[PDB]
Amino acid sequence: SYNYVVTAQKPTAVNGCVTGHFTEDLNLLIAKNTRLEIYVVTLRPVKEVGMYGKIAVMELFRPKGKDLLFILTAKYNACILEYKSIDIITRAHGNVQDRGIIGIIDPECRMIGLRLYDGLFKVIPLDNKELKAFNIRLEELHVIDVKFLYGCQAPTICFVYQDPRHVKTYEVSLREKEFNKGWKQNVEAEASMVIAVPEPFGGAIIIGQESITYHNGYLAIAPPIIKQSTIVCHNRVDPNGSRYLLGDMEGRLFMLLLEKDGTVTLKDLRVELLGETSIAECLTYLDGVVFVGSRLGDSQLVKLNVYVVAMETFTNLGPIVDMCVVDQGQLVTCSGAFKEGSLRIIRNGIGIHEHASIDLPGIKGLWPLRSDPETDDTLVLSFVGQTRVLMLETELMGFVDDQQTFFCGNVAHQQLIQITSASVRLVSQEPKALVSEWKEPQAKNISVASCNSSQVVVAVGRALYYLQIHPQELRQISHTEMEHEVACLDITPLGLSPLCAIGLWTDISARILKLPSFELLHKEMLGGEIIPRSILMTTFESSHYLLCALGDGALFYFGLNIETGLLSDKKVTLGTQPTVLRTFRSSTTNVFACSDRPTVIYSNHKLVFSNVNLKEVNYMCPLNSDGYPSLALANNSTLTIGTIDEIQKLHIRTVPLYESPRKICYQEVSQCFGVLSSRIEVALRPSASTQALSSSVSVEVHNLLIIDQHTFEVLHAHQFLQNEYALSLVSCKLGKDPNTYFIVGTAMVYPEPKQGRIVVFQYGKLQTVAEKEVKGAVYSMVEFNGKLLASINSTVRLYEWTTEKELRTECNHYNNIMALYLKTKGDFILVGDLMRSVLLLAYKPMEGNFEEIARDFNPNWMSAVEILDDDNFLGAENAFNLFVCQQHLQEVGLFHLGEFVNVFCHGSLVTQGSVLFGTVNGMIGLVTSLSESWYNLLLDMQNRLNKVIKSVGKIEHSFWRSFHTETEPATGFIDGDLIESFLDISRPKMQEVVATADDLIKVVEELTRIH
Repeated sequence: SYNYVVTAQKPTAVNGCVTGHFTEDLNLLIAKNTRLEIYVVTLRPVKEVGMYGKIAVMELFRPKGKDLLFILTAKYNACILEYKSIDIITRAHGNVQDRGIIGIIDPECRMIGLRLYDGLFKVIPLDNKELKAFNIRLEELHVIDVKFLYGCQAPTICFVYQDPRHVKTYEVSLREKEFNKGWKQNVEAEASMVIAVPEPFGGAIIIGQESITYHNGYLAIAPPIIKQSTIVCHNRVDPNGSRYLLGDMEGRLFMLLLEKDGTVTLKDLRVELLGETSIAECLTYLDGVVFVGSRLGDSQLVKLNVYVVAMETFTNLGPIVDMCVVDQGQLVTCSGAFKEGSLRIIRNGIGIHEHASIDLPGIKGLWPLRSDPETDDTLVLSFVGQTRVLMLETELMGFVDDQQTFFCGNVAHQQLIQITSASVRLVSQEPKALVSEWKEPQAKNISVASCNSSQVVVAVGRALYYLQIHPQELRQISHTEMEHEVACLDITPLGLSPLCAIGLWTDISARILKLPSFELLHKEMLGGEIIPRSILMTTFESSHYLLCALGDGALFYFGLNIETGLLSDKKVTLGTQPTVLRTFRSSTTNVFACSDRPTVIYSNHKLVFSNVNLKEVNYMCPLNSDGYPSLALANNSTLTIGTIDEIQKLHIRTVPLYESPRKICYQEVSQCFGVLSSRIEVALRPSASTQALSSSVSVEVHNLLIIDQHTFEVLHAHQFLQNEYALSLVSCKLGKDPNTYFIVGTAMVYPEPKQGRIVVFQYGKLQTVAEKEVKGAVYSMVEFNGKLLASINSTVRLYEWTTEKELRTECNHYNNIMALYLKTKGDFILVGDLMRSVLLLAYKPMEGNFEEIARDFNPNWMSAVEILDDDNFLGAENAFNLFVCQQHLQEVGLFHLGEFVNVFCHGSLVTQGSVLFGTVNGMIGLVTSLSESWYNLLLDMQNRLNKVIKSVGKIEHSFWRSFHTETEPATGFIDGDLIESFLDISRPKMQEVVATADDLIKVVEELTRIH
């Protein structure tokens, strides 16, 4: 195995959210598996980090003498973190494994408690910088939930447990490393949630189905409101504990209100229906704003009024239950569940919604303009030795038309400016006339020009002049003579700039000069013999950069200090043609990189680059007209005006189904998708399967949806039989038959299945062409050399399709526990078992039977399988690991991925081969192959990167990537994510890794192009 794995889409499902004071600031922290996102509540993003672990626990807490952050991963890495140029420093770390997960922190910060295993409670006393823990044995072996109580002299836990449900308390003594007698209580049969109520109340609230109880050493309520659905999350609104939000498995939002000598006791409890949200994994009141963190659908900000109003939606692709690639190249996912169910159509790059196109060749520059003293109404265009003005063709008074314009626009004191190769022209507004004209003393040609609203700097060979724009006056402030010819200039004020950026011929430097002086603050030799073509100073977020494009397509960029002029730190290649850089706004600042590979540059806290979906753009400008409210773009022959999609790497389109999609397959001849779905009927709401144009027949109700490939309209829905679950889908032709079918495999499911069907359909409507009753669940189906291969419990069967439109068994394979997965290549079949890993079959065409070629004898609970090639078989299993196999299958590659894979398919949104995969967390990845020689180089690089990069938990990358079920170093796999991070680290760290730095940049740049 020489395989390489990389993230195409980071995980999007929310697994945890908390509020606190981590960075006076109110923070939202969010866990998305391997990512921790940190926001300031205004949500202003501040920092995202990747951990080398799956986040299991995430708790903020303030010891005596800002909140610190405790994290635990699913591999039991424990750390205490501090936010401190942003750093997350590790205050304490250690591994707390013993030879789901619940983590809780005492309110007086005396200790951390962990429920990792039945029958043990692990305590980390809070200086143990190594986070040494001890175990206490708990006699109650099945703990449902546990919390630390608030009003207590000794640290006291309160928990629900199940035995042949009860609430008990214990004191946790650090002297005795043991429990003490804590009040106790039998409680509701489905009590599943403990809430420690703060002072003045103290005590605990217990959430069941149908029941809510408070205890402090009766009181209970049983509101009919809450029995219809299970409450899955709760959140404290007031510090008092007087109000709590609660969320259900249907997205209903409740408030729970506590009615309050000289103490305060609980008088009563009330529950009130607030409204509907996405199905919440977590809830955090911000301030009446609530963050709804979702696993099964999109997350949200909602407003609570004096009842719920959604402010913002955040894309969650998870769970990705199935997907396919269709043309080019686009990914269509079965996404989410229940009322959140959807299709997502995922495409690389940024699109342009073109609103006007004009036949105009030779455009050599482009400027927007306001002729009326707030919207642009004019577009000025440049040509070789010429200028033309467009109204939104016209003529502007004051402007020349028989010289080339180098810059023009709106300037200080209600004026316009035009700079040409001959002079700088200042033009009044009311009316329009030449009010000032600057020329070089000997009337030599202006060669390069830059301009803001107040300042002008122009070059004349090696000479620079700094002008200021005054009421009816171009005032020459200063000048100088550069050492080489000036190549490019910028004076973007980061509205008066104390700085000039320049690029020179001959020495190929980028310089930062002071204004008015022209003192050098910084020189950078850029290397080579190609000149800088564009140069630009820019603010992204609240950070300042120099950007500098060469004539060959290379782009250098640097952090920049306004006060110092210092350039620090990176190269990237964007096209082969010279890049022209232009700023535009879309909310935020962005730079358009005009070339044969057009590109937006944006900001992470790190410059990102995303392909614009045009063939070529030579020049562009932003355009806020009344008619085109936008961008203007110019190639060799057209002037385009349009809108641009959101600035982001993946464009995602959502088709809501309002029920659960399960399988998808494309049918090219029909120009449609077939999609299996199920809805819960009690029908709860309208959903895709109840809203089709046509429908046919013949708790969970399953359907086959026919969905238009262009509009994504539900054209037809076929309902299955009562108690019939649809499990497998194929679109194919069979035998000599020229027709293309949707074929479905089912299971009749009664309170494993012993009955099922295979149904052949043809698509305005869906006719049933053939059925075949079978003696089990039809878990998997795949077309196989014009025959139908099917898995039915522990049987793998091959059917032929006869002249009389029936399926007829040809052969069977029996040596499985449960054949869940099937992939095919040529005459070879890859079988994934429920518990016995992977099996390689061969159809023997001359004998009409199967032959087992090889088997992997390691038990593996499979989630998905793929054939990488004739001799290499990929597996994903239930403990988040990938493996590759080659009469024994040898396990030659092993990798801890950290995600649960539901689907693999061959394809690309743009090494040998390309398999994308979809995940429970909505992460999308890619697996590809390498030569021994690329592997060896990149393994070595991985090892060097690991020695140089600081990991946030102080977790070892080798540990994190170790194959682990109920452990072994990763082998034959490159962590592509680690590799790509080489482009983000500092210049000296890059040099530290390298013992050229720029030669590895070219290697990693090539690797980023595969997705």
